[PDB]
Amino acid sequence: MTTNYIFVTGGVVSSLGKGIAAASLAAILEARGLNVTIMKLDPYINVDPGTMSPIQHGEVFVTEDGAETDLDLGHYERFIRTKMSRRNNFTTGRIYSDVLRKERRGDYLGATVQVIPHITNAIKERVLEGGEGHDVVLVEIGGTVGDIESLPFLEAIRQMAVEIGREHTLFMHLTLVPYMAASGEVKTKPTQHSVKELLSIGIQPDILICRSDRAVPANERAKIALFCNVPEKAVISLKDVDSIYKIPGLLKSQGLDDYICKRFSLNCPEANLSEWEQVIFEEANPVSEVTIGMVGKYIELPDAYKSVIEALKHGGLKNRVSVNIKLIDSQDVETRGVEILKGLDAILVPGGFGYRGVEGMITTARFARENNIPYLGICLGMQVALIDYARHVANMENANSTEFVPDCKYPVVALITEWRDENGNVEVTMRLGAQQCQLVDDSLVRQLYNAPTIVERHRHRYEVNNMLLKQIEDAGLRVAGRSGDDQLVEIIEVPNHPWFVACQFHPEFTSTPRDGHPLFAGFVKAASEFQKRQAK
Amino acid sequence: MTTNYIFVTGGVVSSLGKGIAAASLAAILEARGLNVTIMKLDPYINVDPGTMSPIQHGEVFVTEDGAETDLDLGHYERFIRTKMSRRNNFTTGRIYSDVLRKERRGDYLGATVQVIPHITNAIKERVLEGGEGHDVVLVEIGGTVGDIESLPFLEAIRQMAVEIGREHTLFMHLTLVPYMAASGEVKTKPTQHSVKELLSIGIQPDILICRSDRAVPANERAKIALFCNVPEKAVISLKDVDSIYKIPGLLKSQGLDDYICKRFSLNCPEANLSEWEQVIFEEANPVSEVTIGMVGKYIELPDAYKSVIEALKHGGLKNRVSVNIKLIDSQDVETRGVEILKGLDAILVPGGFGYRGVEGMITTARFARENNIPYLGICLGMQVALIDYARHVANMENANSTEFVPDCKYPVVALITEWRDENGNVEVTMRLGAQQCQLVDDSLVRQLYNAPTIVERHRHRYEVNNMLLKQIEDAGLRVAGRSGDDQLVEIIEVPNHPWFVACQFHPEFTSTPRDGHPLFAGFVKAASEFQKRQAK
Amino acid sequence: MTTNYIFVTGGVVSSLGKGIAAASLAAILEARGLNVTIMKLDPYINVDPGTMSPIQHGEVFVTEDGAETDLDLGHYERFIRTKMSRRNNFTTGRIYSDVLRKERRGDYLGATVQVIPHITNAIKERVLEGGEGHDVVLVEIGGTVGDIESLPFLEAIRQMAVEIGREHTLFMHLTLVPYMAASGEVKTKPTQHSVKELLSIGIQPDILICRSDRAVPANERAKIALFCNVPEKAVISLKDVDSIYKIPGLLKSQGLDDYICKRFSLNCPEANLSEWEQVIFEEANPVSEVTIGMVGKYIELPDAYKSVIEALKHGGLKNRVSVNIKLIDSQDVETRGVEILKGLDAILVPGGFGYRGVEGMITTARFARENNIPYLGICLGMQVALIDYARHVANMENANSTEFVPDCKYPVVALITEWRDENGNVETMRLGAQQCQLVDDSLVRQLYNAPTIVERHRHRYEVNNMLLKQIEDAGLRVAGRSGDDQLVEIIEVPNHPWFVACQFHPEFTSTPRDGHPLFAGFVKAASEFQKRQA
Ligand SMILES: Nc1ccn([C@@H]2O[C@H](COP(=O)(O)OP(=O)(O)OP(=O)(O)O)[C@@H](O)[C@H]2O)c(=O)n1
Ligand SMILES: Nc1ccn([C@@H]2O[C@H](COP(=O)(O)OP(=O)(O)OP(=O)(O)O)[C@@H](O)[C@H]2O)c(=O)n1
Ligand SMILES: Nc1ccn([C@@H]2O[C@H](COP(=O)(O)OP(=O)(O)OP(=O)(O)O)[C@@H](O)[C@H]2O)c(=O)n1
Ligand SMILES: Nc1ncnc2c1ncn2[C@@H]1O[C@H](COP(=O)(O)OP(=O)(O)O)[C@@H](O)[C@H]1O
Ligand SMILES: Nc1ncnc2c1ncn2[C@@H]1O[C@H](COP(=O)(O)OP(=O)(O)O)[C@@H](O)[C@H]1O
Ligand SMILES: Nc1ncnc2c1ncn2[C@@H]1O[C@H](COP(=O)(O)OP(=O)(O)O)[C@@H](O)[C@H]1O
Ligand SMILES: [Mg+2]
Ligand SMILES: [Mg+2]
Ligand SMILES: [Mg+2]
Repeated sequence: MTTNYIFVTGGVVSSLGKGIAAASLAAILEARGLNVTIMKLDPYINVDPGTMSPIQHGEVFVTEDGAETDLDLGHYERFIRTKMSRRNNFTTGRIYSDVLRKERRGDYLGATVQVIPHITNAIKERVLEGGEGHDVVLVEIGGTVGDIESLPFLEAIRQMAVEIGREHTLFMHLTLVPYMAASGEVKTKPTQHSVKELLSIGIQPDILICRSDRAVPANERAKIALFCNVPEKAVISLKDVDSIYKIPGLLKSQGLDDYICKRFSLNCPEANLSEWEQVIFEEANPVSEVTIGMVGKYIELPDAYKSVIEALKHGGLKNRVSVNIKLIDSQDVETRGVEILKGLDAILVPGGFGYRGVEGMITTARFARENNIPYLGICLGMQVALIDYARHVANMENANSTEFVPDCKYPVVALITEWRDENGNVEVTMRLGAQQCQLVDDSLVRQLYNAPTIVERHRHRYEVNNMLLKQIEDAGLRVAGRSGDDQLVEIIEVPNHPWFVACQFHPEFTSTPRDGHPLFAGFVKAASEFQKRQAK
Repeated sequence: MTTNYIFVTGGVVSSLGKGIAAASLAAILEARGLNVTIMKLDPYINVDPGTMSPIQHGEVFVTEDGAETDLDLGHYERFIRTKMSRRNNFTTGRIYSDVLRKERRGDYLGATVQVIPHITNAIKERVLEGGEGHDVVLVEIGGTVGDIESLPFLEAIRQMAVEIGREHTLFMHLTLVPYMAASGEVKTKPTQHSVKELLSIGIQPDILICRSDRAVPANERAKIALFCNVPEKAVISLKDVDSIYKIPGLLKSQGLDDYICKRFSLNCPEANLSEWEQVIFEEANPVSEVTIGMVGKYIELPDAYKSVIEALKHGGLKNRVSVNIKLIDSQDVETRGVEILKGLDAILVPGGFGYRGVEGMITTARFARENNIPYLGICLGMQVALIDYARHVANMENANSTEFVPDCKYPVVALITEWRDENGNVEVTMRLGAQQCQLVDDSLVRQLYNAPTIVERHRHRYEVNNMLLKQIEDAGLRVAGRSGDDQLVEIIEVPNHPWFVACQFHPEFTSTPRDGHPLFAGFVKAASEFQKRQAK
Repeated sequence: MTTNYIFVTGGVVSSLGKGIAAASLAAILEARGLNVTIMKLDPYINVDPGTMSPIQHGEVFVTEDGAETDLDLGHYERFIRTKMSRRNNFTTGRIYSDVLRKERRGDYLGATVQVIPHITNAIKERVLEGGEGHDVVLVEIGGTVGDIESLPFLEAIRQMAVEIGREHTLFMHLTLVPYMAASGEVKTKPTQHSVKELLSIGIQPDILICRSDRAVPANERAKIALFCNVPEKAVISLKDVDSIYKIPGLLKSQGLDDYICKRFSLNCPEANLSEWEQVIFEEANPVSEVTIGMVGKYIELPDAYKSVIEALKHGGLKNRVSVNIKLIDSQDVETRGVEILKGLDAILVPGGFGYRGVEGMITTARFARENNIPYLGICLGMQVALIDYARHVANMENANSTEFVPDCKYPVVALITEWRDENGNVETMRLGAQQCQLVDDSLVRQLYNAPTIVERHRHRYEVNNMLLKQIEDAGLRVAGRSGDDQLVEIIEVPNHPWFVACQFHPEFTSTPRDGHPLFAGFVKAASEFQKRQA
């Protein structure tokens, strides 16, 4: 079978939704029984996102294979069943760095290494690699057409198009079609100027995804179609919707899939799209609603928690519950006190790094624990709990994590190597990607997950100090999950609490609108119950 | 004192002479008593030229400080007395690689590292660094305006201009002004289109260096001046000349220096320009002429030997001899035989790497030696000699260099570590940049250089096997120079030969038109003598 | 039969030779029995080219239908047998003028007239109007790609190509590939940037015509081919040649025609460049050489006299003679004297307008007639002759043309209305092709070998029929007449070696391939004289 590529670009502005539009398209092609995939090309120099601050570009998606990537990969996984790999994401940095080493060790044989073709070639290699055995590959070019940081990417793809030929390649360009309140009309001009931009680099768009407040009247669509030398049909309107789960539907509604299948000469049986409809439906027909407090540190940038939010959302879906997420900065907790934790049906403590707020978190766990509030802790969210418990239950006085106080008497949380006693006795690092995990019989999670073992994704160094374990266990805490090896503790639960769970891995990276996720589903049902009973 | 920058760019085509034009300008500013320097920015990805094949971009200039750089740095040194340092040359590669490590180790604090400003900033840093304590810095931007590989450089400099302000910055742009044989006229159009290119990136040229076959009539100059929004005076004609030594003169002739001093508000006393005139004069008034054979391997690309050629040229100057360089590929030597070495007044064997031709070279040395032909060998040129001698004089049968035959009985040439015997006995790497060297009493060179010690530049690994030395010495060869430490052999001479010298370092990197060079001068006088006596 | 279009564009610099390139390309397609045509679009405001001076843009070509056009049309006509009409040449000025006009008479219905589409449409209209009934049309866009001057033209064609489809549209782009002495290499960069310029405007060239002083190495070519996404076969090398007449050959030699034929799905029998071959052959093998003197005004712009020059060049092909053309300023005749006419095997006085050096010309005319030197005078050149004769022979003191001296007394030359005698007794501008009646015993009748002929005019001032009989009497021959008012078209001097002068511009009908009676004969004479004189 011949592979096909859909190059996705955006113009006018960034924050256009190129990531989502591609996933949506993928979803709709998935639905037509096609072997599909997506890949994101990042113009930034960071070798990988492993370095970026969540507040810069958002959260660090972690793939099964332990790669740290752009959040768009999440979008990818929540729209198509294909699993993302290191292969699905790459930055200029990565590109350059490879080329540099190659060169540095002489793979170019004293040749002058240039942007064209050396660099372009490298880009192309990676794209094909990502394509590798798929009917359709969606290649998201990050950035805005017309800036310079993406020139190579573009040149690269332009080349590919020429080589592969247009029978297996398409140019899908997202553009902004602003609404002029005064004139009372939408403007194509921007689209015009942008398209000219593409042309000017040898690229002629095949399809135009017109973003805007509202729909893009046939009138203007025609206008566009005409000046872009694009078939009217190829001009799609992509207005702002109240739920991205609808996006797939609009595309289809406009026979994008078709257009796509025809251009590529593929056999695409008619689809149902029932799964998306169902999601939408569940979404719109809630029974109860609740408020969930998400207490963290990077809350200034919600995208810093993309996946988690979504996961909560899916939770609601699976339970016909409407979730209202109250974003809470730990600072303010230690600052203004628990008072703020008033009015919550459940609480979530996500991962992070710092100490910046840790305290607040802890306090919070404590609060949720003491006040029997359904609580869910992830990564940092788990430690904070261990801590709260050890401190105020095991009476480990000033329990902590070597990450924040390398010399605590009780380093309940610490790297393996650091592992010591309250005395000082010893024993005779970065966990990334998918990891098997054995669930404990008689544990909530064993129930929820409904299986002895599961697989979740990791992104952390600090572990639960096995040395101080038995002690805490003895205090009451319960180990619900472990990881083979040094049987490292992965999940813990508070025994006789309505719903109190905490884990190392990032369940969120595994949840989806379509199939939800056990923990969140449970977390969610729990929160409802709470609210219901808070007046039962 | 405030530093000033002259940004040099070229348009239309490459091979415009931007390197030379800058040196020429520098020379003329030097001459007006200004503290000046030049720097070259290379758009290529190679971290440094240390990797490039001479045939790709030409020879690898080596600075005092042992850096491997663009040949333009040579041009630089042959026009101004300032010495070049690693600081005077840099590539995108170097730029990127620095940024990558910085980032890789987190100097950006989880920030998204971008082209703008991260990369630009890095470029700027380096430029200032190069500027550091100089009245005037000429910054040569490599490549052609309008390609993408130099966008960052340009953006970078544009920024600098804005920051520094136009009281301390200028844009000098070289352009092509083609001659239309049919129309019988020169065309500015190209210049027009190029300038538009600059503008389009925020840059407005301050001066225009118009290249062409002939001079650029005032008519067109005016035309240009007018549409480029450039003072007529700022429009210079830079025709093709029979000797680059004249270039400086034209610039001056057009009061470029002045223009420059005024724009920068500098105190520039009137100059003489006598040194350049003198050079030109010597050049034009030769007494004898000779033919010098340059037998090597990379001869397909003359630029592969820039410096050497020049050095020979300077030799001629200092001796009022006209040198005719017969370029000779070793291959053809071993192939067609010595026959070809017929009709030479002297012979030069430059450096290189391979084995590709080595044999030929050797044969050649032999030839020159046997036939009493003034011979000069550099780097590879030296080994080849050692070899010839050891083989055909010391009777070391198949003497060689571990670089070409790691298991010879007699590895006369070898890395220190490799050093062994003809038996196999032992003893109980890259030399770069300026190195002191002690001359041997009673040696030609001691005479020529007129000093006990000198300083030459190195670029090699393989050394003369001290183990097999005494043997060869005994055979007749003479060590004329050594390098302290392992008193490594640097120069050798054949005792009772008209003029037979060979050395490790690259004298060429130290010669100039203005002050010539001893060895070459001698080499040269010798060749004359030969020719004169070949009919005396 | 679906009309096909070849858009001819040029980059890097102006003066690339698009006109010729296009003409040569047509020549070939014609040679494949193709119904071809060519048109030229000028980014200029001058409505009519008939206004601009020759020192400006060269000669004003005149078509059959009387249109005053850009010289390129001359090229066209000398490469293809198709005939040009006004519909084959247009300026921006014409377009706007039409639109404006068409606008003012409410044709637009209070609509806003815009560059796009209004202007662009206007253009497309003309383009099609001009490609009416041809399988192949060659549209040459004037100006350099990248200049604002021609965007509308460029946009118009882009549109067409689109509407029409690639199965009948091609983009042939002329480019400059300079040679760098130092480097010793030809440069493709400019081409690169040039193509970018095109792409920037929505056009992607189909063929590349590489202009250079030397041929373009495959190596470089291949490069280009790549970066421009054109088949190597589509990248033509078109070096500087010693004679444009080889162009066709070059082109075919490279298979361009085949490319076109295939691209257009046209049946094209193998080409026949026999005639082009002949021309080249003749050109290269002269058996004799002469030096012909062209005495006129605007000689500071050879292009001002294009068609004439060629015609000469062509008379030589026919006679296998090498023509040495000596450009001479009539003024210098007035000034320096008849000395300059010293050493010429024949004299040619071209037309023109303005009193400037008319007198120098008269002297020249005399000289030739008096010294028995073959003479050919066109338009002004004819008058000058009449004048000469009238005076120097008919003793018509200070004879002249009311174009320079209205109180003549002897206005042997003047508008028809103006006709009047010496005593004072009595009783617009001609353009295009017109029948001419040849006088029976006239030499000109002989050369032409026919009672009537057709030639093109571009003038106002006419032979004063009033003073005719007089001069006619002094012994002057009236070789050709118009029609009705039997106006004098040609006059021959009695028993001079070869003395001919005419009103119309024969040069507009000469051709390398078919030559021209007058010129041929003229040149023939030049020789005989040259010969005799020795
Ligand atoms: N490359 C182009 C394209 C169009 N136009 C001009 O664009 C004008 C129409 O644009 P405008 O009225 O501003 O609106 P639209 O192009 O329809 O776009 P919109 O309403 O979406 O802003 C026309 O007169 C046309 O001459 C132009 O000058 N250059
Ligand atoms: N940005 C520009 C600049 C100039 N022109 C047009 O350029 C023409 C003149 O150019 P040309 O005759 O080709 O030669 P020059 O510009 O003088 O340049 P050169 O002779 O060096 O090629 C003018 O009609 C002017 O309208 C244009 O269309 N767009
Ligand atoms: N649009 C482009 C095309 C190429 N390059 C760069 O172009 C350089 C090569 O150009 P150069 O050596 O100057 O000559 P060519 O383009 O090969 O052609 P010519 O020598 O005929 O001018 C490479 O570094 C490549 O990265 C660029 O920056 N932008
Ligand atoms: N059609 C839409 N309606 C509403 N919100 C949208 C739509 N498309 C995208 N979004 C939102 O806009 C932002 C851009 O999404 P993304 O696809 O990641 O943009 P980018 O183009 O930068 O990749 C996200 O916050 C996403 O939730
Ligand atoms: N004015 C000139 N006359 C003759 N040769 C020149 C002139 N300027 C430059 N050259 C030659 O042209 C080439 C370009 O020189 P250089 O300055 O290195 O070009 P670039 O613009 O690529 O840096 C060299 O071979 C040099 O010898
Ligand atoms: N291959 C060629 N060799 C020599 N002269 C040429 C060639 N092609 C064109 N020319 C000449 O160059 C000039 C350019 O004229 P023209 O063809 O009108 O160029 P343009 O129309 O592109 O301005 C003319 O004098 C023409 O005769
Ligand atoms: Mg995205
Ligand atoms: Mg340079
Ligand atoms: Mg033309």
